[PDB]
Amino acid sequence: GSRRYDSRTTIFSPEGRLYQVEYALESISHAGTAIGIMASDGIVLAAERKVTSTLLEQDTSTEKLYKLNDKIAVAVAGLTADAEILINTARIHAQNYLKTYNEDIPVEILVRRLSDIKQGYTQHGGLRPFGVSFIYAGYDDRYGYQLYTSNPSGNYTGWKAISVGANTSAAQTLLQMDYKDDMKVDDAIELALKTLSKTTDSSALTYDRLEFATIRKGANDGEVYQKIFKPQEIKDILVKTGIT
Amino acid sequence: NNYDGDTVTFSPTGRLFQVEYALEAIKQGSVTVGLRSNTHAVLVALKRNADELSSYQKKIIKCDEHMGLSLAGLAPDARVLSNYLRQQCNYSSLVFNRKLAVERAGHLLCDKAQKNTQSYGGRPYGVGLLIIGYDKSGAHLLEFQPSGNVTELYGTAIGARSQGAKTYLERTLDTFIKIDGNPDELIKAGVEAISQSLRDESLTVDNLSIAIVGKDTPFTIYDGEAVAKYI
Amino acid sequence: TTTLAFRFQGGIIVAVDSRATAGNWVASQTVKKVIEINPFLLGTMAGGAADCQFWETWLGSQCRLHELREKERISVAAASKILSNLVYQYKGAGLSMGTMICGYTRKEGPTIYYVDSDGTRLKGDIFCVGSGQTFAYGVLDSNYKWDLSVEDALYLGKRSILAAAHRDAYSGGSVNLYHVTEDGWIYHGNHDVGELFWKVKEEEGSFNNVIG
Amino acid sequence: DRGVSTFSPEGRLFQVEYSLEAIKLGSTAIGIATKEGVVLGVEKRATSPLLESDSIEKIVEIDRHIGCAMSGLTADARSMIEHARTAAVTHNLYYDEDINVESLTQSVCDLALRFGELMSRPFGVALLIAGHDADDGYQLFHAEPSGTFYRYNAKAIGSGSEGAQAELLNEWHSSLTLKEAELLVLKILKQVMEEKLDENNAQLSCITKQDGFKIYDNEKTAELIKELKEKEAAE
Amino acid sequence: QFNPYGDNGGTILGIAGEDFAVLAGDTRNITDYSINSRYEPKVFDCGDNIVMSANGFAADGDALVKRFKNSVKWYHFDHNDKKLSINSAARNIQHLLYGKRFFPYYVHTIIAGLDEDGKGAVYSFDPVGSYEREQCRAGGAAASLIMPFLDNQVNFKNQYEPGTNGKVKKPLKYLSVEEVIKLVRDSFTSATERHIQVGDGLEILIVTKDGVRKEFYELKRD
Amino acid sequence: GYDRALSIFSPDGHIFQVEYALEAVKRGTCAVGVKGKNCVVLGCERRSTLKLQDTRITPSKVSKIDSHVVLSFSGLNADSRILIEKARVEAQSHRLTLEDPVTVEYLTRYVAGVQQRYTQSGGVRPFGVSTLIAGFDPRDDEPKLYQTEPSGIYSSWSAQTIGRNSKTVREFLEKNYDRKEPPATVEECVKLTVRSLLEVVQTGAKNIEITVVKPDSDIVALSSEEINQYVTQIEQEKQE
Amino acid sequence: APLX
Amino acid sequence: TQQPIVTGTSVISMKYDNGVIIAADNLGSYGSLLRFNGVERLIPVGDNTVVGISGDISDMQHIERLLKDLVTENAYDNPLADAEEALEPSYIFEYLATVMYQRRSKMNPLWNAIIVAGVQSNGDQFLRYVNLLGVTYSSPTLATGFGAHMANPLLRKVVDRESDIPKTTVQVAEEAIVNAMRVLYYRDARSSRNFSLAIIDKNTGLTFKKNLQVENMKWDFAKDIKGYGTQKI
Amino acid sequence: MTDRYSFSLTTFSPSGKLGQIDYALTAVKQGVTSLGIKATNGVVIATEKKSSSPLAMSETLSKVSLLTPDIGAVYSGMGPDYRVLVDKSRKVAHTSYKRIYGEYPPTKLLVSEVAKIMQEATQSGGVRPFGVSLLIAGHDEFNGFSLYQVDPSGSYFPWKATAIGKGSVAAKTFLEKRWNDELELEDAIHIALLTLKESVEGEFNGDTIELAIIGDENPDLLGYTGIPTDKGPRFRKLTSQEINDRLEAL
Ligand SMILES: [Mg+2]
Repeated sequence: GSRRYDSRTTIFSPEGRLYQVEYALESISHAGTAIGIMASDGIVLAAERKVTSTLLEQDTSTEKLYKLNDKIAVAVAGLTADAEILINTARIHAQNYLKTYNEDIPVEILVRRLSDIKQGYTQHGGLRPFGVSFIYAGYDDRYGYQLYTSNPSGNYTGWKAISVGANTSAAQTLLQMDYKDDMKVDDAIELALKTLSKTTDSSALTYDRLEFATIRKGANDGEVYQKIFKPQEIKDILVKTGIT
Repeated sequence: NNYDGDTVTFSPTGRLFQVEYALEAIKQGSVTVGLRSNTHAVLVALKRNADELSSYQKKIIKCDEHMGLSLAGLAPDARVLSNYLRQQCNYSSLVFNRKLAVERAGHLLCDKAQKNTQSYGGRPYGVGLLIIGYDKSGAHLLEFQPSGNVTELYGTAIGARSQGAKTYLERTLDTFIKIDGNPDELIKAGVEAISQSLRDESLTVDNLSIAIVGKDTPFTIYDGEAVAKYI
Repeated sequence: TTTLAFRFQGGIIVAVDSRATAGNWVASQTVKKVIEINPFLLGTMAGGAADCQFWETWLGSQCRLHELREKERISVAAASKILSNLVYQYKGAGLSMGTMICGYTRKEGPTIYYVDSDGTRLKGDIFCVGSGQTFAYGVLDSNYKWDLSVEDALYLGKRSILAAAHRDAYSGGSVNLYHVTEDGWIYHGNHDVGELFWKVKEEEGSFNNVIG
Repeated sequence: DRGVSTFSPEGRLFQVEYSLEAIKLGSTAIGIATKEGVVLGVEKRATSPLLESDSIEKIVEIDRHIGCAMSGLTADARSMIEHARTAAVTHNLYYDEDINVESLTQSVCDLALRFGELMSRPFGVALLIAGHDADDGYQLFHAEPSGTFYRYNAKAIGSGSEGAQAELLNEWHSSLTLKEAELLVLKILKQVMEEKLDENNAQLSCITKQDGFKIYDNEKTAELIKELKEKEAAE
Repeated sequence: QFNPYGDNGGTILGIAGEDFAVLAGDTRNITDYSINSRYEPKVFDCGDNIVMSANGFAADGDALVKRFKNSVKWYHFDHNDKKLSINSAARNIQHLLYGKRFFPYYVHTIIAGLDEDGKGAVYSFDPVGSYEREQCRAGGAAASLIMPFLDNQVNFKNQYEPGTNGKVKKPLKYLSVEEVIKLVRDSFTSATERHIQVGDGLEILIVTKDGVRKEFYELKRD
Repeated sequence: GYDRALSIFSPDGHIFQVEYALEAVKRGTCAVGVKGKNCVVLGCERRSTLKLQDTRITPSKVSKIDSHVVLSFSGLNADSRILIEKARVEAQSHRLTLEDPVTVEYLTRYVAGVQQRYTQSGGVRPFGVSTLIAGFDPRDDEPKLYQTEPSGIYSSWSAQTIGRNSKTVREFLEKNYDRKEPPATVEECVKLTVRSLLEVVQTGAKNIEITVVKPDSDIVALSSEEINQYVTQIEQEKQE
Repeated sequence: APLX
Repeated sequence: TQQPIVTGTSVISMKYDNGVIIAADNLGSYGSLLRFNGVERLIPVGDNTVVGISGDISDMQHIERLLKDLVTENAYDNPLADAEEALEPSYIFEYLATVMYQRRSKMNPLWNAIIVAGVQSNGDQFLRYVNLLGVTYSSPTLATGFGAHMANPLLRKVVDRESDIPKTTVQVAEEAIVNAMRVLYYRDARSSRNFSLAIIDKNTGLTFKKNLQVENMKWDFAKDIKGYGTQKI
Repeated sequence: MTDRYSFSLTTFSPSGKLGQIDYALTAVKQGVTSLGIKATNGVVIATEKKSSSPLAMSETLSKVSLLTPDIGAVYSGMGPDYRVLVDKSRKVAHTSYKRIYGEYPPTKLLVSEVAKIMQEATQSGGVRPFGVSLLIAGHDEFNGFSLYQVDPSGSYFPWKATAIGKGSVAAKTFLEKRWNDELELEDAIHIALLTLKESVEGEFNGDTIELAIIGDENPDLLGYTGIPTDKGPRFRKLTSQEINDRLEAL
């Protein structure tokens, strides 16, 4: 029958690893680097685009940073198409929670359900896993500012600062070096960009190869604002910290 | 060899190896014999044990008042098929008030087995059956193999070394076929037929199994002291 | 039907009549309206004869499986809740049951649960159930004390069913009596109203409404 | 790879044959049938001394008149036991009587070949099923993952089985008392067990018509162990 | 509107002695004011020394009897030819009936045979499977005419020992088969007199440890 | 539905997918459970190739299943969430129908049953997780500690460990745990648990978690200093 | 059916 | 849940010493409109069975098709299809009875009353009835509709019990059946004059007579009936 | 019988590539060149109508398709795969948008839906990825003009101008030289016609070139009058004649 052509996507190696998860992670390691850094007064998301052509429409574009609800955003490393499938699921899940409880979904709860979906693709159904890792950046009134990551295994963990995709080894070493707990947002913005600048496989970091977002309490009094940076706004913040 | 992975694959000479391997479990099975006259039909089966502390596996199953069978090979497969027969005989009674023709029982088993020889994921039945019965056209004996082939006979035998009995019955034909109105003589002939298939063993009282059906005898099974009469 | 069960100083009394009716036709005078589920558990029947009988013997099978799986006798609370959760699934289908689940466990002490086919489940010390419940209540309530001797309790239960058997046209036949203690249930006999009424009238001097 | 329901060229089901190997790796279980009862004894085989051995449950009640011992992949037996208990209690509900031991065993055995591409593989555990009923008296059955079951006067399963079966062949006779049979199960277990038999790493049970299926406490078994050494020493 | 039930009349009666039991029923079958048949049996030998009648709506009665007979067949197939005891039959029939609780068999069922100590047994069922063992039961159309007669003549109800001042009951005692057949025959002739759906013929099945015997008697045909 | 029989038998009578699930447990961080006279302690190693972790929000390794029972594990972390959810749902369902919280044995048997089911169902692989389940039955003061594994087998332990280098710490506990005299107090029991973990762990820094469970739903997680004190106090008795 |  | 539209009235029948007779008129009524006149309501199955049907004609035609398919199915892989394994009247009946009761149990009946008449292979007479409720019964005489009310009393004058069957010849029995058909034409407002009759004899086999007519009718006395009481001319 | 292929046919290899997506892109590489250019007041999409036999009538084979009155698509790769994608794309514009909001979807969202369909062929059981890359040109009220490329993986990107298939590398270079943010639509048509000659071997006329625009509303193409808020389709296919008019002033 058809058994002949079945790759068996959800089995263990003799060492007790999940082949497809490992190979998906290998795929993600060549993706544009994305960084999350958490401050006391906000969060930064920064990500490098997979190497641009001059003719790409860069302002009406989105490849790395997506809005989940008003209090939560994600940074993507991996297959974009795979990520959108999961993003719409997560967006719907947020709305179900709001509809049910009349309260915005706590960040971890959203992160857990997405990670639980991924986990399922590694244990049953014989389908390939999603080739995606997320950095979740969000706020809720239980824990305040939070950073999480999830990967194709459906394992998730929380961070003060983290990177995903390409060159996370170098990037993680650099964040570890310069990160400190009392940090403000504007310091974290600088740290994020300086880290990409040194780990990039490109010659030099320009506005047109980046996506950028903040999540601050920097609206008006005890409420939270997501800012997805326009190209011109990145060009400015790139000058403001002297990388160009 | 490369073509024996499942039943849904023909070999280059047009063979079905899984069906042939199913046929092989029958060959490892303890011997059993069928034979009939015009008034009765008899099953004799040699029962096999695990060791001297164990029971002797039953090889004969009643299907209706007028029908029943003996098995050689995988016993659970006989249980499935005999249970199907019980239902089919039953359905014929409740719906048509009609005792199921032994010939139809034959055709129904053939078609049930065949389905498992043409579809992926299933497997052929691993058991051979000898069906006897008495119906509106007299005494009958059938031979079922899990290839789906069913055959009506005056007599036959299946299992290991069944070729001894099948030869004996082939010569004896003109005698046993005309043992009418005498149950015990037909059984004696059956017990002798099976004896042509024994090696290093002979028929004991908790080793032999006989069944008879015919004109005015419901299908009944004899075991234990009830077969001592025949040793 | 009339059935009752009450808690007291010395455990639980359970008493029931034995009549079944189809309209005004007396179908039987010898129905066993108490079911012995296990040596520490009793169930009483009122409502549909089949409904009660079927689902209460089904209940016994479920209690047996609990103790095989859990190596422990089922609690009265859990046994009663199996029945009540069962009938609640059938709510609206027209099942008709008024039952009491009566028993002792070490963790609970002596316990009675009233369970009916609307899905009502109540723990309590005294219940009377059936077409004759009000008659039974009248006698039972006006003589009930927590401190009744086992002897008095048994009689009061028996006398309360008699009261209902007499006045309620749809109760009668005979009284069946049980006592439930820490050691399990004890049967205290079948008592035909045929002879019990006259015996009680004579000895007690009650039932003066009746031509002696 | 190749189908889970495939026949070998010898005409045997690969998966069934392989499950029989898993059963040989199992801890030893022995049962003896007498006219006074049926004994069931097993080797607990604690994998480490810290593990609390009374929590090892390889003898199991099915109904008051039926008991069960297991050997092999013992986690596979949970659903078989569950089915057995349901089948027994259901039968009593439908028929207001005790279910026959053979009928029970046949019911459990019907589960066995319901695997394919129903469950994904055969069971990796063999069962000794022992009980009493009014028709055929005391009975012992060996239920395999092939769907086959055999009645036995005595039977051993698990790693020590071929040694123990040869021993049971010699010792069993049609007039064993229950007490003789208890000792014998203890004796044969001590022979084939790796570590030294005591009341903590072996366990005994019986089913009699009068008191049904009982698992013996460690105090009672310890005394039958002591009684067994004094019998052997004394000749 | 289609009405899936009908009423075929007739009446049945079961009495149990010490070592025997009888199950009797008239052989008339009717709908409305018409006679369908003067001889259509409704008491059946079901095997294992059990007789059964399911009286009321005949189509339901036949379906039930068929199902129980079949139940006996499979009981043999599944439990090594074991004899189905009367108590086990009764319980099995409860499940057959209650299985149709929400679309019932419109029948009053009676079975008769011998218990496991060889004593005569009669079991009766309501249409949805309530059941109970008794010495005595009439069922069907004339049940209300015959049952109180049986309370009086089989269980000696309202009968006292003469001159004991109504203080000592007539003592209970088993009846001979000869006495029982007399009560059956009188029960049915009386029922025939006063009930229009009862008449034509009477068939009695007697059950002892040697098997099932039948007796037949003419009844008034008006 | 995807149907493939992934857990099947090999010629030697092994189920390789179950055995490889055990390998995944072996690679997992160490977990240990020790039961005192009147408490049970759950200790867990946390692999220290990770700084910049946020410990406030990072999933802790000991999970409350009900308010009187906790579960810890070694193996695949994502797999363990599935078992914990199922266990939590069952705990509430048991209260709803039995009107009593689960016994530790019952809850263990349930989790074990789930694990077994995944070893003979088509289209699914086994759980790459072994669990330690600990607590006190309702209205009982006798402590309970059970272990489950991918195959579905489960059993009771005076003390036990699972995960990487568990054989080293099982070794430790086997010579240091007296069946006759279990750690008579909380203080005593927590110490033995930390000692056994120090055989394998590294620094007792942000490397060890301890959760103590006493009777009647009394569960508390120790924080760094409270653990740190135990680490400090053992090395100072070590130089001898 | 009868009631009780 | 149905209501019959085009309908057939009585089917009458009886046993005699050697066989069975069955008859039914050729009308298909549509309420009070006598809509169709060439309707055959006796359907022979083999040469040993006739099935007579009253009630809804659309359901009768459905049943015809079932019977004709049954014959086909019985011949399949059956070398004794026209001998020992030919369809018996008892087989045909039980099949129909099974269907009738299943359809009533699904609250969607075949709105018919059916009489299966024939001779078994051992020579025994078969006469049995089944209707929309799945009710079945046997009697020496059977009739449906008005036939039950008017034919049965007449036919039972001939065969009143089992023992009367040997004493009844085919001439006597056909006379009774034919007379019963006349009475029904006098008195049933939904009967026709034309009818079919079939005899199944254990020696002569099946004789199927079509286009019979009710004859020798008494109408003359009608002329003497004037008014409704007091009127004279 | 029935589909027993419920497992993925596209899986990760140890290096992390998804083989079937890569191989699908290779099929797109083989495909005939197509391109799109975005002007300030329009978008143009174009491709070569490379005929199978000259007995074939290649007007009956449309490579450039209307999806909505304001959205058009062209492809490179396997034609049959494209045909069923257009069918599915047209339908999903209605079922998941127009039947809900009473208006046609904006370009990015229709593109998003097509991408979803193509992503599912990359992960669902028993299927292979689509062997095509699409270029979708469109207009909507709040986003204006836009151009998207959709790949077998389900990924899409917005472009100022691009090309796909056979001579895409060369054609993309050509377009970098000529493209600026001030192109009026006629200039974009002209550049598209120049870019396309590089990659066409044989005849180069209005019968071998298929070319469509998203530009001004066409009331004359509406089919009715009397609703002044309905102004007509912005999508227009240039005729054989219209193309040849622009080739003489080349
Ligand atoms: Mg009368």
